[PDB]
Amino acid sequence: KNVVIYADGVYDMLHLGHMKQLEQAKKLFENTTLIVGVTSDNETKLFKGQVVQTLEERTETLKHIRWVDEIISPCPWVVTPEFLEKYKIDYVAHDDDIYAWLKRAGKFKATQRTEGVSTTDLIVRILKNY
Amino acid sequence: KNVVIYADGVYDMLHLGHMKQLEQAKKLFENTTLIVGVTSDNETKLFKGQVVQTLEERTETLKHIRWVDEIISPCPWVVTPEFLEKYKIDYVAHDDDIYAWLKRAGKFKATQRTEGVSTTDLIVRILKNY
Repeated sequence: KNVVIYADGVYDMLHLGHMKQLEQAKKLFENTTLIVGVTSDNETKLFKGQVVQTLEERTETLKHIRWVDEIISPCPWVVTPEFLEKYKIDYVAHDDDIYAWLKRAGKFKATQRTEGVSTTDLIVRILKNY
Repeated sequence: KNVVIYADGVYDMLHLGHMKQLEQAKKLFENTTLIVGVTSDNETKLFKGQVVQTLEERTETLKHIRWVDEIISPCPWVVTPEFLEKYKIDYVAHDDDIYAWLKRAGKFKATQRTEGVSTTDLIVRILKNY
């Protein structure tokens, strides 16, 4: 009955958007274990771009989030089938094609982003009144 | 055996410092209920100063924090003895004299702030590399 959900990401400057996505992942089934994977500094810079917080800082914030049950930090940049077997993962949860193989296998669960809620946008809210 | 802990605050732009204080409050005894009080917009502006996020925004983030069991939002600006009886609160947890009456009653629990971890300081980290 317990379903293992894997949600990976950078989780830089964690904000309400991240938190709601993690809540969604956690609640995909009645009884879950939500494993969160946190990408390495080098790979994030190489493949995505600038990261503000270090891996250690990004991982630390996630320890305080209600929905997070387990953490893999650093996690691999690319999810593989071998990874799913290694950690006994039933579904990968991510915003929604690098995930076509997961959809084909029945192992992809879409989660949604929330706009306008990022730490970034809140400094813009301050500077807009300044 | 269950102990009711009350931690009030503004919780503006919630950061790791807030989260660690909430963790400390939650862990003051073996079995607790941690009630978090969130100050109103008007009273925060009147008595403390500028607030970036609205009461609704500040309350919403706290729903995602592992350590938070119950929320009073808005909460009163000043804790009273009548408040402690109303909500069956055993201890007030706060950074550490408006709290001398709580210490005299045996109902004050100190929690510690963490410096350099605020959302504020992370934008300064970006702008410092710019």
